[PDB]
Amino acid sequence: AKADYNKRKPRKFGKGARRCIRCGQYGPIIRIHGLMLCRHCFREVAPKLGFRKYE
Amino acid sequence: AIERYFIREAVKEMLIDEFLEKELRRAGYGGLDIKKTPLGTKVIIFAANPGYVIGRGGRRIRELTRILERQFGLENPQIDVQEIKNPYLNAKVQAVRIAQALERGIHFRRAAYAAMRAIMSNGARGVEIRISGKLTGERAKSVRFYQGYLAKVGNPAETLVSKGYAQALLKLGVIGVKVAIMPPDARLPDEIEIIEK
Amino acid sequence: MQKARIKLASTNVRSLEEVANQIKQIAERTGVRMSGPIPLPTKRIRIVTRKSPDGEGSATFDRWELRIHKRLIDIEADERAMRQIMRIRVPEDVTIEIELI
Amino acid sequence: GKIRQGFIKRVARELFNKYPNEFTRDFEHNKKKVEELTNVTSKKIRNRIAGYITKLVRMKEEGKIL
RNA sequence: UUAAUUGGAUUCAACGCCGGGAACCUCACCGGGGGCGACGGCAGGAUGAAGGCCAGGCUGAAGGUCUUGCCGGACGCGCCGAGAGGAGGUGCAUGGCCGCCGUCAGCUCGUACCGUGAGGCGUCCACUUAAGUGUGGUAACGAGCGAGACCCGCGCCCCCAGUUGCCAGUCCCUCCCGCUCGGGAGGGAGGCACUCUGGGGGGACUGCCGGCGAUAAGCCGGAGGAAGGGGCGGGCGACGGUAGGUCAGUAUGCCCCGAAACCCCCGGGCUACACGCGCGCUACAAUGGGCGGGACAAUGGGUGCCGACCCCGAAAGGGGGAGGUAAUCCCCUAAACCCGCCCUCAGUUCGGAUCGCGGGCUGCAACUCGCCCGCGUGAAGCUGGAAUCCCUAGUACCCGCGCGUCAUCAUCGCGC
Ligand SMILES: [Mg+2]
Ligand SMILES: [Mg+2]
Ligand SMILES: [Mg+2]
Ligand SMILES: [Mg+2]
Ligand SMILES: [Mg+2]
Ligand SMILES: [Mg+2]
Ligand SMILES: [Mg+2]
Ligand SMILES: [Zn+2]
Repeated sequence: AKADYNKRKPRKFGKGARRCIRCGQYGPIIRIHGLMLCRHCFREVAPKLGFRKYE
Repeated sequence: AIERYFIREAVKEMLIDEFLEKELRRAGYGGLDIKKTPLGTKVIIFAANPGYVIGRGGRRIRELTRILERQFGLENPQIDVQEIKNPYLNAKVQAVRIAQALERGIHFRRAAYAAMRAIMSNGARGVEIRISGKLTGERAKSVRFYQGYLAKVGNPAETLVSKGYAQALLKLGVIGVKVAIMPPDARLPDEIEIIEK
Repeated sequence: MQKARIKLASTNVRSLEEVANQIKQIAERTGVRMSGPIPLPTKRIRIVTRKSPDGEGSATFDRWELRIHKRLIDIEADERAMRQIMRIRVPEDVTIEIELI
Repeated sequence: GKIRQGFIKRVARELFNKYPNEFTRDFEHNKKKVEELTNVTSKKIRNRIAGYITKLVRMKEEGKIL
């Protein structure tokens, strides 16, 4: 089968189990209260997600 | 709990908006809003060209609904387009207008003065543009144009002014455009008057 | 009787007081007692992050924050009012939940 | 360095030379008289305006005006 | 040093930094194996192309190939151009973002005047301020952005609220002690008194006295006050520069790879060790070590998850399992501190590195290389050369706790 040599594996833990919902990278991903984004994308989309910086 | 509800239904809008930006790149997609009622939702898109967004008599919105319901949430959608609230006081439309004008072939100085004259005509207090790329050379540069009062730091220059950013791909490279417009009702704290007798 | 219990919760503070006073007035106009809006503790979600993409330069951080205001109302059940609080038409950034005891 | 600001003088001098009799020397009297003659919505701004006008009137009435 | 020990950063402003606590993946690195050309044309194709399997060899393992013969029903990398895809090159081709000069006090404009001109004046002088913040004089008179104002917390008072929060004064019942006159503990009925939670107002202005300075800007001292002279702590970083860092977060032009430098899978490495260095943790003991008792917190988190309560085990842990989508149930009776007994200035009852054997948890997999428990063995270390760092008040020092990363593992980061 030529569909058995370009197909991945279903991980369920470890850095390779989750990827950013908008960029697509593994690594530093935010998992607080559910949203799943980079540390880089959350910083330039937050003020539209509702957040604000008070201090 | 309840926070997991609030910040799960705030992300869907982010994704929908960030996709429709690309898709309706032209016709100047202005922004949207979701009204969630029983038995289904209802989407609104303030385009700048109802013709192009609708399609050829309704042969595009079908694809928009199927795509917006199969890849996204929004189990029962109903789209309809509208016309912009104030296209000359919304920075994130002027940014794309100037970016388009640039990548069509105009020189970068005619575009900026056209835009600033139009904006300060339709009744703004102050505007500021800033272009920076590989224009006229092989070492990059940066230029600035402005007209009047415009606050830059503090709290008032975070909620009153309107700012937007865009790109403009070309044959050499990219060019960034960044606008910032002040609505005609500024009312900074310093503007104290005397209600007289 | 059976003392319905309604729980509003929203992120904009102003747009909550107006539905609160709607409920208060509706109750008042008809004949029914009520326990005024009892403020419950705010739940503020906080997210600390770095600031620079690369790793060079000093280390400076951000503090994003999101606050969620809650309330609580106790009221009796009269269909003249139990219905009157159905055409109330909450805004889109508010949550409402009704349940009796 | 409690330097009086720039835009506080430029209005206190305008309403101390417009209603020169509605302003006594009391602090808490002027402090009420200021909120309703203007459209100020702050709270620490009316206090400094009141203080400056009180200084002004007690410095003028007693003679030389600087 | 190695088959590979992948790269970027080198004074401030590189070295617990790339959220970098890497068993597989993450992964870019060494050994091996297999898949991938939308689209236009070429050899060929219903006498049947592309394309798929029970069993057996090769193989680390595999219809991946070959042996074996079954099937499927139209296309065709065996040929040419193109095209996906690229953690491949270039931050000295760019965008966006961020560090530093610097939360420093600067940077300009309109008109007029002075110079043939680059330019100047305003923006200079005198005193004052945290400040190009002010008050006076002046070929200057007015303005814009930065500073201040603005936003969020803390400390004091008042009004409106009373459940899932609190229980003082009344009212019943039960139970204990000097046997009860007195005192104490639980319930349940009722109430928002006090605390608390959080919406709205009040309060401080050099305002009031004395002295400097001109009599102006302003600066010292004293009251009354919960608070005093930006009230205390934070958020917000101007025009520009730094050919500073990032193409290895996303976006992106040019040049190379294009049956490979693209896409998957198994095993290794980033954890190697004569050595120089940065930041930390534990000690060198009495301003202490051990054993038994006694005291008092806050922030935060939980449905792929938090586990009260009961029972097995010496300990790690194991078998059951209420209540919780949250001011309700759970994490959660903190440690330094105090009283009583042993040690008595010793490489020790100080110090616990290094090693042997046995029991467990997470995991698809614990040798390379995870974490936890019990018994045993017991290294350097007796206060530190020239040098150098951080701190002005609920601050420095000393002691513990919670989130993040996370299937397990905190000498770290950010808060209490
Ligand atoms: Mg690996
Ligand atoms: Mg400078
Ligand atoms: Mg550079
Ligand atoms: Mg360089
Ligand atoms: Mg390493
Ligand atoms: Mg010992
Ligand atoms: Mg091991
Ligand atoms: Zn991302």
